[PDB]
Amino acid sequence: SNKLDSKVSGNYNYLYRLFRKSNLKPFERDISTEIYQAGNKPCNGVAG
Amino acid sequence: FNATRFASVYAWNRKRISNCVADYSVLYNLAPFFTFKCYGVSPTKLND
Repeated sequence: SNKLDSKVSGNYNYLYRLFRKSNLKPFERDISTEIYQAGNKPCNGVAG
Repeated sequence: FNATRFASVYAWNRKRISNCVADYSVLYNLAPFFTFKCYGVSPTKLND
């Protein structure tokens, strides 16, 4: 899809997920964007 | 991470580490300004 999905500055319309609580059952859709806390602290913050 | 004197940019000090357990847990305890932005691996994974 180089001919149809190419842009000089790079398209940001395409995203993917890297972190979540656990794996996915077959044919499961996840749309949630809630923050993912990892170490110990409660986060609940936009970044950090 | 607690060495008294660092090295010049052109003569960076390199240390090889092997034959240990790697407790990345005690790395995230400093007064802010802590830029941690990796590549090629999940921050989480690192520990497995």
